[PDB]
Amino acid sequence: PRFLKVKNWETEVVLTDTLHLKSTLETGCTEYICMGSIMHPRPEDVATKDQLFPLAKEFIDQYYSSIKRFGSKAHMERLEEVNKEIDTTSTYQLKDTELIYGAKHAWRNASRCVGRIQWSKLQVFDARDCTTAHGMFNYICNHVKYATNKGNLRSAITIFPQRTDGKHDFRVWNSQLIRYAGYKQPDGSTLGDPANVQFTEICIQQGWKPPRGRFDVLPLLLQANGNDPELFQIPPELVLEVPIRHPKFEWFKDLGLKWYGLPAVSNMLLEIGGLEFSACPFSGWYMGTEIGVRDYCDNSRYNILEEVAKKMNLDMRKTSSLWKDQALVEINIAVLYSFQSDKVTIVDHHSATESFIKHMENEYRCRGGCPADWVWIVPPMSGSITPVFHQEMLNYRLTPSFEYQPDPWNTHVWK
Amino acid sequence: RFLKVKNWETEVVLTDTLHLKSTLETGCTEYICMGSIMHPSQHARRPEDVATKDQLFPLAKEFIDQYYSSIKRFGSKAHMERLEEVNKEIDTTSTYQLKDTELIYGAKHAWRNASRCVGRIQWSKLQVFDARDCTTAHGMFNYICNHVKYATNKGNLRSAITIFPQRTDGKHDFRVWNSQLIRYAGYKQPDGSTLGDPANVQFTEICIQQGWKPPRGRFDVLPLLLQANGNDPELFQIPPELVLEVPIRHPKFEWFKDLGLKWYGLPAVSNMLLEIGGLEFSACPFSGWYMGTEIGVRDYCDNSRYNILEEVAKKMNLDMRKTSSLWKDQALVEINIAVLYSFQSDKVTIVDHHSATESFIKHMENEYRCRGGCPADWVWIVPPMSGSITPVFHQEMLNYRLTPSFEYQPDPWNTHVWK
Ligand code: HEM
Ligand code: HEM
Ligand SMILES: CNCc1cc(-c2cc(C)cc(N)n2)cc(C(F)(F)F)c1
Ligand SMILES: CNCc1cc(-c2cc(C)cc(N)n2)cc(C(F)(F)F)c1
Ligand SMILES: C[C@H](O)[C@H](O)[C@H]1CNc2nc(N)[nH]c(=O)c2N1
Ligand SMILES: C[C@H](O)[C@H](O)[C@H]1CNc2nc(N)[nH]c(=O)c2N1
Ligand SMILES: [Zn+2]
Repeated sequence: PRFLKVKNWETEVVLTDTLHLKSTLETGCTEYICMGSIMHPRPEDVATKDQLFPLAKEFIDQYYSSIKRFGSKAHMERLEEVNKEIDTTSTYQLKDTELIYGAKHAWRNASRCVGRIQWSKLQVFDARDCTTAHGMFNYICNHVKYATNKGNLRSAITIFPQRTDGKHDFRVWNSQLIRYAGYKQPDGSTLGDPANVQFTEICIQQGWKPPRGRFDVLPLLLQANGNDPELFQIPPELVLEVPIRHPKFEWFKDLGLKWYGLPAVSNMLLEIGGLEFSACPFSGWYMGTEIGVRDYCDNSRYNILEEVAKKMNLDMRKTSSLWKDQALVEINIAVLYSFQSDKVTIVDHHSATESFIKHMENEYRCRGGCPADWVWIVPPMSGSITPVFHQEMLNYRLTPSFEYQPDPWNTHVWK
Repeated sequence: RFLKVKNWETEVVLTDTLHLKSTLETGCTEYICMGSIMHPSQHARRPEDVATKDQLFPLAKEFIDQYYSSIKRFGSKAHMERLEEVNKEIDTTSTYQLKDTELIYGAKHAWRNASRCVGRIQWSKLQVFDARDCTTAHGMFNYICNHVKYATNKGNLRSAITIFPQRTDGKHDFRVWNSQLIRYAGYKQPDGSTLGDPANVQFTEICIQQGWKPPRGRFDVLPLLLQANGNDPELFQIPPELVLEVPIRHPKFEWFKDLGLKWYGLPAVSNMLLEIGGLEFSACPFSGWYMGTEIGVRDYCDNSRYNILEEVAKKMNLDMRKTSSLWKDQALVEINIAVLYSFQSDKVTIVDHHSATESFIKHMENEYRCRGGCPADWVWIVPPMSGSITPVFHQEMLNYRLTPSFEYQPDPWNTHVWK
């Protein structure tokens, strides 16, 4: 249209979205069916010259508008300069300012991220000169060290060279920089994180010597210039971990639970002006429920509800005792208490969602909207006692963006 | 063209063709998703007031076709005569009348098609009370009382809908002004706070402004405000012996009962519009039984509702200085334990969000297997607490609009011209 309205049914606040008119890529929905809850709606899908020109123009135009230099001499020469590169080299190179701007705005545009109030405080590490897996390891270690900051976590991203022909991609094969291994046992059981069973097998196959324990930090599996990925052990002093204890339940520490302090997504693709940065690990800090609800309590994950409820002496014979709900809360209290006690940055789902509402309202004020994916923004527990549950949100895809990409081991041509 | 939904816990993939029969816009486009907009679309199947023939007949034909298709006629003698009967009726009244079988089919299928309803595994077990002979608010009150008594069934709740006369010209609407048949009053206090149910403050004020004598308590069952044939609405007190209530106590916290909380047993939505073959049934109160989280999470713990979280947390002796103590989450669980314990103790039908969502997954698989799909609104189906430890959270869903359907409609006091 030219205006869309979103209402908060708790506060009655109504905001007007004009920004959705600038959307240029599909949500997955059609006019007659909504695919809002679908999680994911060839490597040679590299953009041609003619495809790249308007994408580049759009981004450069966006960047020069953002800095109030639209139409300027430097805006027109940059456009001419980009077009020359696309003409001659079939691609182009972002200036450092553009790269920073692009990476920050991909975060700003990530409709599934509840932590976007921080988007403009992002530390961008330019790793576009990297050429080997050893180099990538170095950049990633410096990233982890900077981001962890002895527990006072700082959001950061490290951007490796962009895709060229799709045959020389840089990839972190890890889904996060720090995750725990998972081992399927012969008896069907799983040790460690079941989500990482296949990637653990890949590592072991590449030569990793697994400790075979419940909380083994995985090695990095790093791929530079489309070569076979190489294994690297993150220095253990760089991996900040928090042992999980409960403020009231003495026995909780006896579950032997711990988690890492630094959530660092490493398998997504950063798209800026048609350029595809296939390796761009970014990191922030945790919302407690990511660990306490999903990592610990998903049936497919560590799946500790039964253990915690047993220790809590809960009546587990029928679902209506809500024993799962009761143990879920205590687990999440323990995660928060533990990070806070160890002075490792964390945010609880109540603070995060309240902050996101403030962020959303500010984005509407200054930007004309804030794309938001309700299905992901609402925390995985206690949904409606958080303010975002009652917040209408419009979802739409702006670029620069973070995009999913196939797991590398499905498409990699081994040398 | 033919869409798959995956459950990320089980890796069960379902393949949806039923969406190809969807008629109305969701509100989304290829470029915007309105999945969390409460009312994303005003796309209606028929225009403002009484449709012309070329507007109403095609809708009628489509529903009659669907009904006779459903019973493995289609083109049968009775189907073709029905089309001519509907055709003649629209020619001579600008509307048409549903047979009892069509009405029952339509009501059950509007429920079957309600993408936001997690209870739909019961859809074909629906008692339909035909009230299309009703002419006055007194008659509506009589019909609603019978509905309430039948549906309540001394605590063994039974799904029911009562269907009053369809809209004719729009000036003669039958409306239940209550949003549910049984809700508690909300009172605006002189000191600015609110007593009772804040959602119902405005409707409570209409009732008082209509002559209702509020007892001014926290659990005052609202009177019925019934409108028949476009006339001014009339107040009626539901006989309290028909209004089953459950005192809320806790199986461990002996002090919980001293909070003086209760809730009613029967959720009976009464402000929605039932749409069948272009017919608009503007008064179609329907009821089932509660999912515990509707009372314990939304009714009791929404900020602009009863908001009893601090009260319960205080009794539980929780650290309420910061959020990260998760004191709201702890009290929230205890309230929902209490709600379930209270209803089950009093042998009043209720379902917890774990079993209700599990049944819905089973309903989805049934529907894909026999019907080629099942429209489902994830935003509404996932419960308001402990989302991801329920299976629906991990279930991709396709949302699309099938007819017959339940629709929202304006609150009649924004519309009604008094006399
Ligand atoms: C700084 C603190 C941050 C917090 C508390 C936070 C919180 C979250 C949470 C809870 C999720 C959902 C994760 C899940 O449920 O699996 C998420 C998703 C996401 N975050 Fe953030 N985040 C933060 C920082 C960042 C940063 C620094 C970036 C990028 C530079 C980022 C980009 C994203 C993206 C792209 C997604 C969703 C990916 C998708 O589309 O599925 N976030 N965030
Ligand atoms: C019998 C047990 C039933 C259960 C457990 C159940 C459960 C629910 C719940 C929890 C909701 C969401 C309500 C809210 O969050 O405010 C809902 C919505 C709904 N229910 Fe059911 N329900 C049942 C029966 C019925 C019946 C008998 C009908 C109609 C004949 C019906 C029609 C609907 C509709 C149309 C909606 C969505 C209304 C909208 O679009 O806003 N339900 N149901
Ligand atoms: C259970 N969390 C796993 C997970 C966590 C995060 C995430 C990312 C960042 C930067 C911060 C944070 N706090 N979380 C992002 C994703 C994904 F893949 F969706 F982007 C998944
Ligand atoms: C939070 N309760 C309010 C509410 C309850 C229900 C509802 C309806 C039925 C038949 C059963 C049930 N268990 N619930 C339906 C709605 C609405 F408006 F969406 F249709 C709202
Ligand atoms: C099927 C559904 O889309 C899927 O389970 C989603 C639900 N919402 C989510 N929300 C967040 N934050 N993270 C998730 O992984 C998911 N998974
Ligand atoms: C903004 C959002 O769509 C709105 O608050 C919805 C969210 N999901 C819901 N889900 C249910 N079951 N009931 C509701 O009232 C709502 N409210
Ligand atoms: Zn949509």
